[PDB]
This record gives sequence, C-alpha cells and structure tokens, in this order.
Amino acid sequence: KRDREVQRTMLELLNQLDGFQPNTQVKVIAATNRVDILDPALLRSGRLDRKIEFPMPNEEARARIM
Amino acid sequence: CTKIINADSEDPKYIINVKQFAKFVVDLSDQVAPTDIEEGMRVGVDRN
Amino acid sequence: RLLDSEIKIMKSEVLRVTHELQAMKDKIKENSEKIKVNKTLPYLVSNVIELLDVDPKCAVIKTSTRQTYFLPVIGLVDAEKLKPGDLVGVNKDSYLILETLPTEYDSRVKAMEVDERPTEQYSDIGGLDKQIQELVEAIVLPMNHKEKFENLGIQPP
Amino acid sequence: KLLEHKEIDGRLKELREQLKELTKQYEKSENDLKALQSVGQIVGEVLKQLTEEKFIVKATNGPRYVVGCRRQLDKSKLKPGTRVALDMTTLTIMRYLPREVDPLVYNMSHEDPGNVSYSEIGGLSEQIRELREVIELPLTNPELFQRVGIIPPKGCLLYGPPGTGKTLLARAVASQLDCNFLKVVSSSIVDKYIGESARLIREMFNYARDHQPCIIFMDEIDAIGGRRFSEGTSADREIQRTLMELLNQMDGFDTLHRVKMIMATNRPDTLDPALLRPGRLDRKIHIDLPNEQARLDILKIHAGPITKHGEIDYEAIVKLSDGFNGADLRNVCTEAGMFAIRADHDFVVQEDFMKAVRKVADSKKLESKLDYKPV
Ligand SMILES: Nc1ncnc2c1ncn2[C@@H]1O[C@H](COP(=O)(O)OP(=O)(O)OP(=O)(O)O)[C@@H](O)[C@H]1O
Ligand SMILES: [Mg+2]
Repeated sequence: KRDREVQRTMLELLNQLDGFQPNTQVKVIAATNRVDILDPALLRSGRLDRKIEFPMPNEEARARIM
Repeated sequence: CTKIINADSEDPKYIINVKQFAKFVVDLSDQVAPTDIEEGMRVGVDRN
Repeated sequence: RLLDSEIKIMKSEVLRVTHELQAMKDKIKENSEKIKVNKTLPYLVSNVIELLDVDPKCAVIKTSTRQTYFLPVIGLVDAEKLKPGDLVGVNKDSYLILETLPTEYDSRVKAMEVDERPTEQYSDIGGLDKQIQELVEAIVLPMNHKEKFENLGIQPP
Repeated sequence: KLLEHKEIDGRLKELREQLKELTKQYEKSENDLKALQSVGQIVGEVLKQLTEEKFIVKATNGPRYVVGCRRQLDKSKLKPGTRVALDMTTLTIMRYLPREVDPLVYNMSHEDPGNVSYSEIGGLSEQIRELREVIELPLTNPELFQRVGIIPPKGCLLYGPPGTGKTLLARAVASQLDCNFLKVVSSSIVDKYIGESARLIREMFNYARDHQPCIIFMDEIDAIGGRRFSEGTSADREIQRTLMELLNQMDGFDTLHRVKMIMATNRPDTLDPALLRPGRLDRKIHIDLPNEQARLDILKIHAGPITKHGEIDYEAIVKLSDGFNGADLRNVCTEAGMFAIRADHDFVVQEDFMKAVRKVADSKKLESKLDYKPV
C-alpha cells in the first residue's frame, strides 16, 4: 500500500498497466496471497478487470485433487 | 554478451558490454563455435 | 523493303547498352566490396538523439562510452529509419553510423521471458472449473478470436 | 510486321529500365561512400567569450576547451550556453545547433494518447470546463486577461480516488488541443545516475520554454512530490533534490511564460506543501466519484458501441452501482459483453448488464475505498 522506491516502481507499474494507447495486445496476470496489502489503486477495475478468488478446495474438489 | 543478431546466420554478430568500459558489436574468433555462445554468457574478449 | 533495314540499329544498341550495364555493374561491385571491407566489426553501439535538419541528414549521437557526437552525415543507414533513443552501431573512430540494431532491454527482462513452456494441462487443476474458465475466457479468447469482442464491440478485459 | 520492331523495342526499354535501376544502385553506393569519408564532430556548450577569436566550450561531459570559431559562423549566434559542434582534431567550432538534447523529452512529447473528445468523458462538466479556463484560454487568447488584469495561473492539480478519469481527462486535453504537450510518468523521470533527474526536469522545462505554448502533464506526481524527509538514503537526497529543482523551475524568478502545467495524483495528501502552495497549483481540481446522474452519463458513454439487443435500463444499473468509480462502469460494460460471450450470443441484453453489475459489486468489496483524503 501507499521506502518510496518500491512506491515509485509500483506507480510505474500502474502507469504501464493503464498506458497511453492502453495495453495494445498485452494481457497481464497477477497472483497474490494477501489482497489487503495491495489496496488503493492496483485493484482498480481498469488495471485489473477480473478478480478471481481461489477458495479452499471443496470436498468433491479435494477428491478430484487426490 | 547480449541479443545475438543472427541476421544472416553466417556471421551472426554479437553485442557485448565491457562493463565500466563500453558496448560493442563484435564477432567470434574462429576457434569458438556460435553454438558455444548464448545470450549474456559473461564472455571475455580480446583487447584489440 | 521494311523490317529489314532497322535490323542493324535495334540489336547493336542492345549489345552496346548491355556492355555499358556490365561496366556499370563492375563499378557497383567495386564500390560494394570496398564498403563491405570498410564495415569493420567493432561498432561501439550508441543511442541516437535529435535528427537536426541540414543547413549550409544530421544526427547527434550519445556513445556507449559516455560521449556525445554530431554527424554531418548519418552514414550507411536511411535517416527516417532512425528514431531518437534508438540504438545504432557506429564507426569506432569516425563515429559514422553503419548499422541498425534491435533495442535490447535488460538482462533481467530477457531472463523474464518463458522459453521452457511448461506442460500443465487444465485437467491437472481440479475443482476450479469456474476459476479456470474465468481466466481462460479472460485471457485466451482475445489471443485466439479477437472477433467475438469486435463483433460485440466491447474492449476485452 | 510488328514482331521484330516492337519486340526488340520492348527489349531495349527493359534494358533501359534495368540500367536505371543499376544506376540507382550506383548512386546509392557512391553517395554513401562519399558520406563514409566524413568524420563526426564532438558536441559541447559555449561558455563565456574572451575575444572574437577565442571562445570557451565545455565539451558536454568532457573537459572545458579553449577553442576558436572557424570562419563563417555568425559570432552573434554563439551566445553563452548555446550548443555547438567541434572538430575532433582542432576543436574549432564549425556549427551552432538547435538548443540541447535528451530524446527522453522527445518521447514524453510524442506520446500518443489517442482521440478522446471531451464528450467521451462523462459526468465531469464542471471540472472539464474549469480546466479549459487554466489550460486553453490563456494560451489561445492571452490578450483577454490583459484587460482583465489578472495574470493566468500556470499550474493546477487533479486529485481524486482511483478510477474517476484524471488521466483520461489529461488524454482528452492532449488529443483535442493544438499545442505542444508533455506527458510524464513521475517514476521514469527518476534515474539512478547522480543528479540526472533534476537535470531531466530542467531539460524538459527548457524544451517547453523553447516550444511555447507548451503543456506539461505529470501523472502520479506523488512519486516525487512526497513530503521532504529530514533524513534518508541517496533515494531521499536525490528525490528531494529533484523536487526542489522542479520547484525552482515553476515557483518563481523565471515566471513561466506559456508553460501551463497539469499534474494528477491519487494521494494528494503526501504531496509536499511547497507544491500544494497556490502560487504553483492555483486551481486544485477535485475529481469526485461520479454522481448517479454522472454514473448514468458515463454508462451511456461506455455502453454505446455495444451491439445491444432489446431495451436497456441504465437507471437500474445506476441504482445498484453505488459508490462505483468511473472506471468501474467500463468494467460493467466489459463484463456484460463477457456474459453475452458466455451465452455464445452475438448480442447483449439487460440481464447480462445486471449480472455484470452484481459481479463487479462483489469485486468492489475488495478495493477497500479507505478514509481517503484530499490535498
Ligand atoms: N468520467 C468518465 N467518463 C468516461 N470514462 C471514464 C470516466 N471516468 C473514468 N473513465 C474510464 O476509466 C478510466 C479512467 O482512468 P484513467 O486511466 O484516466 O486514470 P485514473 O483512474 O483517474 O487515475 P490514474 O491513472 O492517475 O491512476 C478509463 O479507462 C476511462 O474509460
Ligand atoms: Mg493516472
């Protein structure tokens, strides 16, 4: 969330993600275990259109896993 | 080393970075095969 | 009568122009060979700066050896092929540009790309069919189709 | 009897074409060979002038060389600070050049934002109208304020939560206005070489001054605009150095002529009070979350191109769209289209939009819109 060096790199990251002439044909996938640290603008709908929640495996899901 | 050109694949040309000194486009000595060089590779070069 | 008189000129002109073409080709061969042997292969890569207009084909160069140079003539590369900030290989002594080069980005970024191409199939992922379908339709469909979106008109995620 | 005549005439014409092509090859060869024998020239910036034949040049990042003008250069043009080229042999000046360097500024100018009309933004009429009063009217019609008497503000800042259209508004301004426009990512103007970022700020301001009228846009200004640390690493040192450089550039003693400036930030609080001082950033523009009417407007904007099927009730979507930032509604349209894709349909209906709204409202719980502060 918003040591200013990591902040500046992160800001460069969101500006690359948004982008003048946005995104051309470049798709981005991100994986985290702790959303609460991400917060202010990285989770913005523009930069990350889809938030996909991974729950603990279901019982039938666990059976398929094994 | 960096980004083998390989435009004509005969003498593929090699860009190197003599760190603290300069960057260059160079070839290989005839002793070392191109298959012996990958990207980066920390390669040593002659002085001339 | 006719068609029998012009025969001398129409072929003699062709043969003489062919000989002229042969000599002209020889001159081109000599020039090309001298230029090629002139193309030494250290090139001291350098970044391109503003292409200032000519005034009585001018480029300003920042070298990899942290020096700036002005070129009255670019060299063996076309002017508009250059884009300030571009990377060119120049003469190690006269600093004339004789190359066009791929940009190169960084060692980290080149190590960043995937060449192994791992081999996990969606079948090995279990119990996430909602999530797998979500990610697949979010990413792969713009990669493959790109016509469903334009037909609907939406900007793909 | 056309066979021999016309066939051999065509042969001669074809051979003439091959000759002109080959002579074009030779012209290229001789021209580049003549260009080959030339040599480059060192570049450096003429300092104080001693006599009409003695000059002082700092050869860029090299030393300071006493040199003399060649023969033809108008000595008047060789002003203290102008950029000249020197022979690498005798070091004599032989041509003054356009002022300075740095293709970084070139990229930050030739950035292409795309065509974005003000109509493509929705629900910001007051702010959009406000910006044109400080960004467009002064440079288009300066003579107006002469009679008003009030001097024009030079910089003004856009602040608001993520996803309300700040960068979009900047893109629109860049696209529609006919003037020189600089686009800044506040991160990339921060380089590791000692004292290079302040130099870059200086050169970009110089480029703006030389190319008047000019617009500077600094997105995420909080990257360097942060409050000045009392102590820190080289990071704090050089970042505050660059901040004070930018300050001297815009604050005063230089009284920027046509250097109207725009910046945006998601965190206006962290900005140093020196920036937020009115003399630099006179018109602070708050770009709030879109209102329900504004939400309907932007929804109409982004749902427009969609090949809908049947009626669309934007009002219900607005009703369920509580607290959505502007970017969210674009995500709403995208998700409705994606639901239509899932149904394999070639059209989108109201229920697709409704499902999209529910889906992004669920995601809305993730982006914790904190106790957010203005400047
Ligand atoms: N009022 C609006 N009208 C139209 N589209 C809007 C509006 N507000 C937001 N949007 C949409 O949301 C995005 C606007 O976000 P933009 O990239 O301009 O920056 P931001 O979210 O304001 O902040 P930053 O880029 O500084 O993090 C665009 O994709 C645009 O289509
Ligand atoms: Mg922005």
